[PDB]
Amino acid sequence: PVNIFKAGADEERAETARLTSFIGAIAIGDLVKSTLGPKGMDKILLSSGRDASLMVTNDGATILKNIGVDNPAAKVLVDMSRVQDDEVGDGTTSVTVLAAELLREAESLIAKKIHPQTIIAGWREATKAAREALLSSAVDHGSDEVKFRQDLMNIAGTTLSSKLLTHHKDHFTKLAVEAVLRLKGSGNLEAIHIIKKLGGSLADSYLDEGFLLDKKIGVNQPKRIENAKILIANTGMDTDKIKIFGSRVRVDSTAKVAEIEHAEKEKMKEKVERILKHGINCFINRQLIYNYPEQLFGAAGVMAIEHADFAGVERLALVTGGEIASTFDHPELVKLGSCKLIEEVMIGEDKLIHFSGVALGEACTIVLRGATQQILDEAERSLHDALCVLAQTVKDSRTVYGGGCSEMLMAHAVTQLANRTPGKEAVAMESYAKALRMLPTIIADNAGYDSADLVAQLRAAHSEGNTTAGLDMREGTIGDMAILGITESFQVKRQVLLSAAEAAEVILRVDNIIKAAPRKR
Amino acid sequence: KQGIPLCALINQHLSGLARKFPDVKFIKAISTTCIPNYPDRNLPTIFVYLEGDIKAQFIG
Amino acid sequence: AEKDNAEIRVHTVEDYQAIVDAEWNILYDKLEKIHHSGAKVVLSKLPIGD
Amino acid sequence: YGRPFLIIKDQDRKSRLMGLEALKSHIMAAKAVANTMRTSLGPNGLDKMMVDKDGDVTVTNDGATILSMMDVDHQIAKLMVELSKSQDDEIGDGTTGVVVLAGALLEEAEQLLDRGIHPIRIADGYEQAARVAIEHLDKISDSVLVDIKDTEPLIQTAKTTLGSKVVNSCHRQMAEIAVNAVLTVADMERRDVDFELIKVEGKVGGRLEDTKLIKGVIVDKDFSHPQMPKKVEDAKIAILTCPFEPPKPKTKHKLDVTSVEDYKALQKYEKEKFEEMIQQIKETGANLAICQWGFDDEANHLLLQNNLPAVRWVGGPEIELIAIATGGRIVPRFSELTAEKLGFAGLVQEISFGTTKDKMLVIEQCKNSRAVTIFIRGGNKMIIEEAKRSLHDALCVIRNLIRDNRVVYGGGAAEISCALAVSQEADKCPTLEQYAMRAFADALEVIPMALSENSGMNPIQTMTEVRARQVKEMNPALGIDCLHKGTNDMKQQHVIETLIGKKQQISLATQMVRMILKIDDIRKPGE
Repeated sequence: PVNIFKAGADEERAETARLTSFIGAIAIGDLVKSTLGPKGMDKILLSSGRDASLMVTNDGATILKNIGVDNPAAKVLVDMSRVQDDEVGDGTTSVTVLAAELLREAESLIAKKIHPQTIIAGWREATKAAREALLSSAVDHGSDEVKFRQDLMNIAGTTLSSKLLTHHKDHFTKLAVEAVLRLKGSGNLEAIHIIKKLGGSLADSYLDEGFLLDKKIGVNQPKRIENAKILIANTGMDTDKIKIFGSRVRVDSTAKVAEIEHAEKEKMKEKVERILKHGINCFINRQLIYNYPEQLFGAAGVMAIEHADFAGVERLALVTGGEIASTFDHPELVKLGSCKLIEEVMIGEDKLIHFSGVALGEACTIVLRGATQQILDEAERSLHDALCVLAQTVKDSRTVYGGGCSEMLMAHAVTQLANRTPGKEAVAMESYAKALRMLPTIIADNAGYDSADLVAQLRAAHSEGNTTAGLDMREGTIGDMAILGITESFQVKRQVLLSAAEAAEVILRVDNIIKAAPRKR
Repeated sequence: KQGIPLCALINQHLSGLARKFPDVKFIKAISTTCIPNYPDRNLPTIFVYLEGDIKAQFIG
Repeated sequence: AEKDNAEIRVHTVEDYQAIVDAEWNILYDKLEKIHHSGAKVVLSKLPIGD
Repeated sequence: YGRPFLIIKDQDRKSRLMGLEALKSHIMAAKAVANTMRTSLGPNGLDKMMVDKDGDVTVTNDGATILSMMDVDHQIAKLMVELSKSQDDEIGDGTTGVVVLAGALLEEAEQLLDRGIHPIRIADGYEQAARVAIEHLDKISDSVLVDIKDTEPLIQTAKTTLGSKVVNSCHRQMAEIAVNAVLTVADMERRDVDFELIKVEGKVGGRLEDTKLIKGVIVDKDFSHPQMPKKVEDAKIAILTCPFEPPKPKTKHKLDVTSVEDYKALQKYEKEKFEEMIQQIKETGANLAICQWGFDDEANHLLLQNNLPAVRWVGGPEIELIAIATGGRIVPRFSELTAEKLGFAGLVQEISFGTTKDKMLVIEQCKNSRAVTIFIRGGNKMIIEEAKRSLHDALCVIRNLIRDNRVVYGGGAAEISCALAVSQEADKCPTLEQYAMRAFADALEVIPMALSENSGMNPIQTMTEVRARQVKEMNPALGIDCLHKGTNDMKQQHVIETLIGKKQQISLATQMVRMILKIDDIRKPGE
């Protein structure tokens, strides 16, 4: 009955708090529900204080990234999308819209004066049963090369439906596949290189049979080399300061200073000869280099490459068969990088150095000669997501069925459980099951088909036991993806459902929203 | 990080300033050993400290 | 540093190494005095180096 | 007065309240704050999610974390923030209970003070009631089973402690992990441990079941100069606090150079220094090196082509615990390097998390450690925070129950037993004082009613019938069936928590009720 908060500090300890949270959640859900299925249309994140910076995106990750809110539940869901995108890729859309539908269920349930803990326990049990059922339906492959390759092709093709690049799916999905082949079973993500060069077409893009570098060369370096013996270095080479300090030159005549200069030139030449004793035809420097070392190298006539990148040099050491060195007393204890030819290439209006016939091909370099910067940015986002999915499906070989197939499978399993369950939970779980039914429904809504007809047909098919039944998105019919080729990652859907479950658990267990008094701005 | 004429000229200017104001504590070092793997695209960054409180900043 | 105003003027690397090892020897000799003194705990206003 | 004046500077700018009605004002807030928290009691509690002044979302169930980052304007509000923080400082969950109980005492105090009774007599009665109740409660409390081989009683205690927060989602592996960790880290000879002997690190991604206990070392760096193999088998390690570089003395040093011979002397000096550092380390018989303050890439490649894995740039206490776990020793400098003090590890590996750039170094030592670490794989930053808070509370509770004969059955029942005890105490007492003990008991009954209200079922008649049961039944510890599982007996429902927690909560609430009752004047500014 007495004021206790600071000016600007608010507390809603009634259903108005959940009302505000729910309307914010719905505002989140509808904004992204247009970015799902093969029928999604992209959105614009327009700025006014960011000096008019815009980005077009389809995977709602960036959308929730670029929008804030005062209602803390919407920020909770934004962080949930953050997590989801941190795991694999697309599905943030899925998990967010699913959370919207489940909170709408919660709305309908609270509309009947029910203690939410019953809902919580029932959803716990329903999630346990659904995860068990899906695991029992987990279809696995990789025992055959052709089968596993076709599974990856199906996953990639299905995934490109959710984004723009579908227009050249056959020229993109398959290509991405070979990229993860070049990983050679290594778990690294940071070997694939992303390149954006406006101009040209997405079909004009290609995967080169080698590697490329985008750094300046030294003053006198040859343009082309064959059978390059390659070494990578990280030292001074910038008049190679002695690294010792608290030492001073203190003389009374400048002849000694002249001799010191001559001696430092000689010492630098000694370092150069120390390096050349190993014997190379191509040198790499992660950082800059000075004029006198450049003249010495030109006397040697080798390739010196200056001011490279830490991640890039790590990648190239993985690639060409060498490792970075910093001391050169051992022409015997180092492995040298190897390539067939190192030439010059002009791409876009930027200059690149081309590695052709590299001894190995672990890392990857994907050049995008697209047509606009914004399409380039969204293309790189999409390929990042796709390669993350590819890496994840290479990691765990188990796969699942999309087009609602697994979805209606768990829906029907929860249906039967609720049927054999007494109490409110059952219908709640049934509504929970109904909640799941909304997910493929919205997909059809993206297509704009006969919604209720299709949902009824799928429920009838899954009640009949046809466990491969799905939705045909090419015409609006019901078929088998085993014929069609619509397969997805078991890990992806599994974690989608589990994360959605725990997010619902945490969101439903709220009772009082208290926004602290703003500091200032 | 020594090597760029930016950092070299800044070091020259501050060293010459030391000749004028011997009442100011100057500190120079390699940021790599001061901050691990510090981004080399963020130099030379001027820091103004007293009692552990940043008063002035001049970054990059 | 000794008294915050001490200056070191040497001419070769051997002198440098001798001086730094000598600083270490001062440190470790104080440590030896403390340890061989027999006390099990030490307290002070002044900071204790790592 | 005949003429106006002022004795107080800005006398008309500061307000002044007094009298018993002034107490009313505090008691006013005594509703809201208590009424704020009454909604979260029970294992099926309904958490609170709120924003700080900067724009961060926090969800939790305990009292102290709620009250701290809650914007509090009234001064009783800040007093109660301090109160719940102290309660957390001692126990953990139940902070909500302390707030609710102290509040309920405050409303009943306002109700009964209207009769015109001396507040000092009220405080005396409350103190007598509290001491009698605590005496009886400690008398009745039974003994707990603690062992290094038997853990199930403590597993049930921990599981009950998880019966206040979200962590009851798994609720089984958590108790086992907590008991194992507290047993491993604990100092045996003194019945004590220190939580700085424990590290908690929570990483996004994963599932609640992925939560695990490692009696090893978790480091968040990777193989320095990472173009070497990303793991190794059993490793022998030396621990250094110095970089790999010709050191500079603390004193202003000036090396005079006048000859090109001194130039070559400097070159020889640096090269021989690096090579002798390598000779020293590789010669003493280790495989792994760790550097507190990093070092230069020259020594990096020297370590690489020597095929001796190494790491650098590690935090201080991190290295301290690393040395603790490996059993080796931190050598301050190369002179004191010895083979005897090298450490040994059962396994070290680099975690890639599939797609994230970050890598953490997991280390399982060849030998056990008196330090254990916690790693979390979840799907929300806020849930990570809540899990960490719950784990800290669980370790605190397990340390609390490390003492024998300290268990009692709660569940809103021991409050009933003490209520009967204090009712009798009032009976064996003249009037004019016994109203205080009546109020004490009525406040005692408050918590079970809130519990049942959090069950959404009929609170009052269930509470009265269970009280009648405990009076009639032979079980002095029978509580409330709050999860549709049947009986009301605690000995088979296993709402198991430490007695010291309840004694502390009761005494602390009594002291703060005294503190509020003692004061009646406020002089404050309003500009």
